[PDB]
Amino acid sequence: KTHVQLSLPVLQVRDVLVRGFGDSVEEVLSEARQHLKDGTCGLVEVEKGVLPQLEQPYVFIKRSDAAPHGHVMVELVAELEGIQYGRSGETLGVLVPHVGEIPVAYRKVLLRK
Repeated sequence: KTHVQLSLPVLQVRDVLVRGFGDSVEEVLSEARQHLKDGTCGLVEVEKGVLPQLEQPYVFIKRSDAAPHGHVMVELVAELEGIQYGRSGETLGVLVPHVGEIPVAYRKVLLRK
């Protein structure tokens, strides 16, 4: 399937134990896609002071369309030193590994895979 329905645990930035997916744009996009497939991916909602508490490169989920079965269609865009790899809509948040942190909410997304 080109798209997969996922329910992503929303994590508080200060709870996150593993603050990024790796060391290159290509690795973080690779690792994010693997964690999304394996159900081991969390979502941090971006506000003032969040991103500097996480590790670059960042992986964003961005709205790709204007929401089947409640699931917002999203795609992945990476960012390193202010350059983004991908073009898409509004940021829904930054992806991080999920290793058992208690979420505050769930974000239903349809991921272009």
